[PDB]
Amino acid sequence: VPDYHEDIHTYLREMEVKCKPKVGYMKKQPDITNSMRAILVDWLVEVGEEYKLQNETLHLAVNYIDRFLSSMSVLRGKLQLVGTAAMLLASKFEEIYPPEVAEFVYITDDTYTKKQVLRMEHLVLKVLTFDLAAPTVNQFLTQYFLHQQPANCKVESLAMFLGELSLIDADPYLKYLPSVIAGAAFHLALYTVTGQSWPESLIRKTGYTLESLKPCLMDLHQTYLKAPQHAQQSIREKYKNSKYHGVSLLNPPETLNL
Amino acid sequence: MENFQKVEKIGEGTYGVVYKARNKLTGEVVALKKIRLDTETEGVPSTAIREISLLKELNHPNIVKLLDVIHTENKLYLVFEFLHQDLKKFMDASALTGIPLPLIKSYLFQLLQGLAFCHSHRVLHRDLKPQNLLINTEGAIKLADFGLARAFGVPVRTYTHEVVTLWYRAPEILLGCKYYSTAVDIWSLGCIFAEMVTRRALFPGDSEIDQLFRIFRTLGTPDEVVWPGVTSMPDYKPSFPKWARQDFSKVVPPLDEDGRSLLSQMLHYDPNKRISAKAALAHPFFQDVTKPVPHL
Ligand SMILES: N=C1NC(=O)/C(=C/c2ccc(-c3ccc(S(N)(=O)=O)cc3)o2)S1
Repeated sequence: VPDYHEDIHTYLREMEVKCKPKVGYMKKQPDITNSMRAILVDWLVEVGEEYKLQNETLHLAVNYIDRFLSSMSVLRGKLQLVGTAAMLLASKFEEIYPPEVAEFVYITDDTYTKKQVLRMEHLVLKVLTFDLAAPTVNQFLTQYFLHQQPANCKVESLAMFLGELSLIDADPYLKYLPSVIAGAAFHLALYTVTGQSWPESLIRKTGYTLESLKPCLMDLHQTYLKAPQHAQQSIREKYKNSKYHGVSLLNPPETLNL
Repeated sequence: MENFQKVEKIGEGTYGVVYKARNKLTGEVVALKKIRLDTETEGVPSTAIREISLLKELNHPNIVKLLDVIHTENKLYLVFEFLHQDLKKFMDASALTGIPLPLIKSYLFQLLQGLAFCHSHRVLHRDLKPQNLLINTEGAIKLADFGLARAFGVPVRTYTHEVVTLWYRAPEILLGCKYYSTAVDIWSLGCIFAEMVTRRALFPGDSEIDQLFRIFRTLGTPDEVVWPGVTSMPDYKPSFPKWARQDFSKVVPPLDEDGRSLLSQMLHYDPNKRISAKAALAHPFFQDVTKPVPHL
């Protein structure tokens, strides 16, 4: 257990409320839709894999995207561009070796120029007023993992998987804070694998009871059952690899019993 | 950008020129980092992404205040509160007498509080050195220059290795460990603590291996007893000379028993054993801390 564990956690709980995109933002977007965002995020996953980027970078990117689209109108042809400068800024923030700009131009298949991605980078910054240290479902997941009796790796990868699905569907997940989704992803993983529930220690740590996580569990369970029928499959394919213990192949439980 | 009359170059930073300037309209004195963009290669450096975005979170009286970011077409300017001078220039100007002990105690207390806030807000500074510590006329000291900082995770994972200025770099980085966290900042502060007491840098090496030997020669060459796992670190060599640990009252003579105790805790080879910023504030060396004004 690290020196500032409790402290950092309290602080992320303060920050997750400030780093929020407005929930019904897609309703006021004249041209783009949730399913488009879903295509985008899926793509960003493909990109993280190809360039062996941290999952945390993916999460940071999605947060920037949802905050940027919360206040800027974007037309469909420009959607990829926003995502590309999001991903590039997430990389610069979070990675040791971000890929270079030329590598981000390359995976847009040359839809956009270098000159553009750099201008979009500038704008994204301007719009989020340089606020990039956002808490993610991922940060809380790792933080939660330390309260594990004992460390099940399958539970870990599965929670990571479930949390990553949450990125793809703005409806309903934008309704929830990262900590809550994390809580949900964790209990759902734990159960599925070992039958155990969201432990006493976390209830003390997060203040969250199974009962307060229930609405998010209800939705996350659905997503998990419908996962192989879903239009976007990049995450399912990613979590098939041995690196992730093939967790995306495990059968969801039929009922959650709560 | 036109409300400012630049007065002079004051500093260099790791990533851009710093000026003293004044607001023509409010009269306010400020410091201006110029970060050079030049447009078409890599855009805005990760360096600045980190610095601005962390500094916005880190509002605390022992951390420099960022007032504004002027985000032009060609350049980025970070506008900071102006502080009179750096600890470095203050130390050079105090070489013959030395800084009064109560002032050292205060500077250390204040710095430790700045660092505690950083670490509790998941930030490693990674460049704590005397020309990055800023002092005003009313007895305050503030951590500055977050160009090399980053947000760390719980647990940590591998970060960048090319980290911290040589004289202040912790042994776990020198020896090539996979993982380092907050302890790297404490080590640096330890060296700084010692520097304020002796007027000389504690471990002033000129290369990675020279730095290692300067640490060994003072603190004793580390072994499994003192630091479990040293001998199997990537850049450890069994052929490292085996010097004995020197007695603290020789290393840092002016210190009392409390100062030595605290110093020895900051300079522990084992990052896991090294004292935290928060725990350090509880140290009995601070039971009588005041706020002296510097003899400028
Ligand atoms: N590397 C840096 N990062 C900052 O935020 C900086 C801001 C800042 C404020 C005041 C100063 C400052 C730096 C050096 C002096 S000096 N050379 O001692 O007269 C006097 C003032 O730097 S410098």
